Amino acid sequence: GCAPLTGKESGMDIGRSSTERCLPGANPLQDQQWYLLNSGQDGFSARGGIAGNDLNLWWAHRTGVLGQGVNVAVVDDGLAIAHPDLADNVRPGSKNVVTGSDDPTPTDPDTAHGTSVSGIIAAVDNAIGTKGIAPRAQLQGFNLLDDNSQQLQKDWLYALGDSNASRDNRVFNQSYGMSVVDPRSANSLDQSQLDRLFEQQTLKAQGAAYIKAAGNGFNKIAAGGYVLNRTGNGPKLPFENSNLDPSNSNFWNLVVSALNADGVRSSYSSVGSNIFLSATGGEYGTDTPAMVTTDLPGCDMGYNRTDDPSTNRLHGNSQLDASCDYNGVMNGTSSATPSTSGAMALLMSAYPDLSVRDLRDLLARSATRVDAKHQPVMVSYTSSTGKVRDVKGLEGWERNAAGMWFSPTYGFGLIDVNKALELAANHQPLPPLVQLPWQKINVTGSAAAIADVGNSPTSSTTRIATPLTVEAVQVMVSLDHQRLPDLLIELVSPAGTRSILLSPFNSLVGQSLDQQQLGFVRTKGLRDMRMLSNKFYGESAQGTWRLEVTDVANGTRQVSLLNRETRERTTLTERNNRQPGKLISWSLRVLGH
Ligand SMILES: [Ca+2]
Ligand SMILES: [Ca+2]
Ligand SMILES: [Ca+2]
Repeated sequence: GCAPLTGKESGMDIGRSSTERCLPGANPLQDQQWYLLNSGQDGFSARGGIAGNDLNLWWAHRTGVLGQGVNVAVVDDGLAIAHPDLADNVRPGSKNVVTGSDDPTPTDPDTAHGTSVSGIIAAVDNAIGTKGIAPRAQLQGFNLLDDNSQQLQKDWLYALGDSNASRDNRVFNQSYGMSVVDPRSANSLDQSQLDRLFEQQTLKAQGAAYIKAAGNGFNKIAAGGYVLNRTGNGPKLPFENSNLDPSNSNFWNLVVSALNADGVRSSYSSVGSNIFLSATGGEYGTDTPAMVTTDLPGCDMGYNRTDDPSTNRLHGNSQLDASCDYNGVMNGTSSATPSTSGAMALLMSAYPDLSVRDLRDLLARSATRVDAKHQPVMVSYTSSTGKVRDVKGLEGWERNAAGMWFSPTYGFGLIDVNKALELAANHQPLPPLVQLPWQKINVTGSAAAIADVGNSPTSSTTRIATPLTVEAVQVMVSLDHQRLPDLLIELVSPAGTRSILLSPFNSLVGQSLDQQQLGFVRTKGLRDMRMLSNKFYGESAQGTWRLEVTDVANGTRQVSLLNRETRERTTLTERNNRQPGKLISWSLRVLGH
């Protein structure tokens, strides 16, 4: 009841509420994949969301744009390559790094994450199960995250493009990330080696798009042998800012946040200045929709199996899924990532030979400005000189000096595949990427001081002399401070545009953790911590850029701890610094054209 379209219907409304909006196909579960097309259906959960909040890909599907000829790598916990709704799309070259074989299928029943990821991207278009976002894309799986994987550098390289088997993928799906309580540098040998690989693979003629989950730490993370979350008084700032995983600021990664079926940020989604776009991840599939996708086959394996019940109605279900080959509980930025990988494969199938940067440009300029009125999250405190200040800790939607709308929650906005394809038709390639040399400032004197609940930020500046249009900016920062989450770290462009690189009250509570279990503190502060902002996309680079750091808190905070080994619950107390912090150095790298 949804016919094929040609290229060439005049008067075609490609939008989210068009009368032409429908998905072709005979996949029995596709009408409960709200992420393909959101009609307010419940995804087998207790209730539906709001119609239109989806990837707006229906016109791609109707015109036969389906991911044909695009190779997607799923680097994850496994991939059941024989799955009845995946096998047709599996091409040769998967590697099981636990067994040595070509078959990354898991043998552990809980290891269903990568198979669920794969279905969102490329479940086969046929008369069973679901329909993938890009149902003619071809998959490989590399099970780097199986419980018994050693997660060896050699295998990460193999899976992310540095072997014969994987080099000719044009999309790398990384539904994974790191949570931390102490800051990390991005300069380790292993990290820089992967960054060199991602640079090579992105910028070459057959260029590959790396896609990366922002994290699911808005409220809780697991790190250091614990599950941690804040409790008590406090602003609604993410516990995990998306700039914390050092990998998320490497530029080559397109980092995505998760959106739910109501058209707002998924409760758990990490956010920050480095989010490029928002894509569909849902909630939990219990009370509200999550991602209907391919499960490990059988009722003894996967997220849909007898031993791991769910209130999602697809799971118990002899009528709709008698061999428990599908599930309704897949979620997370882990799901926003394949939603993005799928969108990217659709674009690449229509316009092969546009660069990754051009595809980013199209995705950014075509994104939907969802949740347009969400407010900034403010931090109020009495400053050191007696004045109450109320400053942004996280922005809402803001328009930069070049006219581009951006938010740390949604990036440039929710993916709109149909509109990206409309823009692509007459898109002129961007000029080649220019990566300006790093500019490092070594800060000295009384300008280094960061006062407790400062009345003004501590500022340090550097002038970019080169005319350039900005795409992204990277910063590295070094400072001393005895209670890191008190710090708000911002970057200001020559136009006066601001971007919060690190929101305060994040998960960097490890100094307090160390005091409690060791009796001393290992972390003095940030050391070459990398952050990235997309806020400045389109702006002129020439002029003075300003790093501004403020300590915005002198009150005590409590953090709840759950010991992962011993389910014992304890309480961590962050006590105020009581010696002023110190900026040591920072570096700026402008990436543009
Ligand atoms: Ca199917
Ligand atoms: Ca199953
Ligand atoms: Ca403080």
